[PDB]
Parts: sequence; structure tokens; C-alpha cells
Amino acid sequence: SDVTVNVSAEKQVIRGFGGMNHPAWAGDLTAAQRETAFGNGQNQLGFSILRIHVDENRNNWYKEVETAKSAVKHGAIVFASPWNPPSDMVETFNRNGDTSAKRLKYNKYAAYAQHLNDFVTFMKNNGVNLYAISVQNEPDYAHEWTWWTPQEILRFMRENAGSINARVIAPESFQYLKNLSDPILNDPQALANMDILGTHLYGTQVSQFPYPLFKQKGAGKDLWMTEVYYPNSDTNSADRWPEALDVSQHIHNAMVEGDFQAYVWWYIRRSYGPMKEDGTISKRGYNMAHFSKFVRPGYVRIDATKNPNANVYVSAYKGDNKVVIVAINKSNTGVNQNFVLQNGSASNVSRWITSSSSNLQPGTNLTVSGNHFWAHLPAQSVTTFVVNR
Ligand SMILES: CO[C@H]1[C@H](O)[C@@H](O)[C@@H](O[C@H]2[C@H](O[C@@H]3CO[C@@H](O)[C@H](O)[C@H]3O)OC[C@@H](O)[C@@H]2O)O[C@@H]1C(=O)O
Repeated sequence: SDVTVNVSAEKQVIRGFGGMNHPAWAGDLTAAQRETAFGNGQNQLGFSILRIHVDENRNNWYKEVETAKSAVKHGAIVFASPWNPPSDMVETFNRNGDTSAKRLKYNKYAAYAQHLNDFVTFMKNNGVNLYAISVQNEPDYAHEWTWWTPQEILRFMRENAGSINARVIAPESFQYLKNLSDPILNDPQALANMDILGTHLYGTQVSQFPYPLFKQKGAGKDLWMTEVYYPNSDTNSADRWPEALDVSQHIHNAMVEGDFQAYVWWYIRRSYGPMKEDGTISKRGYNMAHFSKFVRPGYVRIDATKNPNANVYVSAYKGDNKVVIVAINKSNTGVNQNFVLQNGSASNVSRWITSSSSNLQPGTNLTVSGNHFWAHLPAQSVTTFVVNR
């Protein structure tokens, strides 16, 4: 059919795409791997965001620095997520019959705010201006870390988040369970101390991607997808095709349905991650690259016919005089797609394709006839068009 791309219907502003680094749990990236992750050259990922963790023990903080420095050097922004407070701030409690359940002590909130602040300060003294810090990773799924109820999160956002010398991300539900975030959005004071609503999407159905309340109360707030792997963490799955195509479809849904402004993967380097263990880019990686390499920080999502044929998914962005279109064909049949540009005129179109047999591989240039151009979308393929204005 037709894909209409309206250059004037502006949507969310994009902050970027990236992944996690965890030297303790995964092993720090090597110098070469840092180039592959944050460089936007040929055979590199052009990740524009790096997540790192706030260790509960300050003596471990130093381990995050080299990789974080590297990301900044390349223009990536860095943010951080805590799993646990320092142990002296944590108590056990009876959570519905589970007595091993950990939480932050009600009289330790201020001290934990200071812990987080110390990390910001520490990172600064090593030449990393942390873009943002989180309150707690997955407080509603904390079997192996620190639990917070919605009300405990609220109290901290009302009373302590304001003392944090950085942008504050909250609440980082594992599944984008609105009940964890509703209380904040419904409280002027807590809302005021939140700069980024953060979430994960483990098991989240596409119908739960929209967030009406956020649209209603969240003016001036960022909306970030701070952790995921998809569609699984199967050992050595990173190269499986057409499986990898799920990655770009997921990002498509985050951008188009969730209106997210950041998409952050889990471990950058892993047998199921964007980067393989030999330090090369996986098929999952190239699926991310179709966004990360072209949709730079600052770009804006624009309205575009999201799903103009069965298994064909489209999203568009504008920035730096270009329109970027990402077209995912998940079917077993090549389709010819017609792309119409409204409220804007263009000339030349470049493109890169990823399929069973190729990675981000240049296609033939195409030219705009009036306000449109035809392009063929190979079977089980992702294409990124770059349109010059
Ligand atoms: C195949 O093993 C991988 C696991 O499937 C994967 O969950 C991850 O496990 C981590 C664990 O990470 C949590 C993953 O779920 C997220 O919701 C949550 O935010 C994470 O904290 O934390 C302990 C760590 O030692 C494990 O590595 O990664 C596994 C892997 O090593 O590949």
C-alpha cells in the first residue's frame, strides 16, 4: 500500500539507544569493544547511551570509570541504576510470607539519597557527568535485591529525590506496571522531582505500551525504556535469523506505541546481545544499529503509517536535515512499498539492509518523484532509508 510520512507531525524527541555495562557480573568491555559500542564508524554500533550500575559498596565504584569515560568521549550520555543500598541501610521484613525480603530502612532514606549523590560526585571527579541516576532497579520484582512498594517509592520521590544533584529516573518496573508509577504522576510534589519516567518491558504486551496518564500529567518529563532483552536470552541466539528481526520490531513498538525516547539493552556483550563474545556485532546488534546508527540524539519521531502491510512495520524520524525511515518486513515475501512525504520535499534516498545473508549493507540509491518513492522490502529484512531534504 502507501506509507504516508508526515514531516510536520512531530512526536517524541529521541535521546538515543544503547546497552548496559557491568564489569562485576559480565566483565568490563575491552578498549576495542568500547570503540565498537560507541563509535559510529563502519562495523560499529553507534550506541548513544550507556547504562552502568551504582554499586552498594563505594570501593567498587572505580571499576565503572574507563568504559564510562569512553562513552562520553564518543558523545554518549551515561546514566546509572542502583540494585541495592549499602547493606547497613537494608532490613529484612515479612513480604506476604517471604521473610528474606529486603527493603531500605524507613529511617535511611536521606542516607540513601546521599549514597546516590556520592556516586554522582564520584563519577564527576573522574570526568563523567552522569546524565541521570535511578532510584531502584525493578523494585516490583526484587526477589534477589531490594523491594519497594508504590507507597515507599512515592515517599522517597516526595521527600528525598529533590536532594539528588542529577536527573532522577523512577520507578523502573520490570514490566511497566502502571501501579508503580501512577502514585508519582498523581502527586505534584513527587512528579516535580522526577525527570525521567523509566521502565522495563519484560513480558509487556503491546497493548500495555501506551500510558494515558503519562500523556496527561507528564509534560516536560522524559520517558525511557531503561532495560530489556528480546525475544529471549537463549545461549548463542544472537545470530539466529529471522529471530533477530524481533529486536527491531520491539524497538519499533517502543518508539511507535510506547512513545519512548530511549531504548536500552541489557549487557552489551553477550551470546544473546548486540555484541558477541568475540567482539563482533550480532544479528541482534545490526537490528539495533538500524536505529542507533541513524537516529541520532536530538532527532524527533514523526508520524508515519506504522503497519501498512501484514508484517511490514514502519517508523520515521527527522533531524539534521534528514528524514530517517525504518522499514521492517517480517514476512516471507518481498513487498513493494510506496513512501509518500507530506509537508516536505526531498531528492536522494540512501539505504542499508539487513537480512539472512547481509549486515547493514548499502542498497541502490533511489530518487524522489514529486513527494514519493517506491522501494522493495526484501523478505525477512530490515531497511533504514536516509532521505535528504
Ligand atoms: C542466561 O542467563 C542470563 C539471564 O537470563 C538474565 O536474566 C541475566 O541474569 C543476570 C541477573 O540479571 C537480571 C536480569 O533480569 C533483569 O530484569 C534484571 O534487571 C537483572 O538484574 O542478575 C544477576 C547476574 O549475575 C545475571 O547475569 O543475565 C544472564 C547472563 O549472564 O547472560
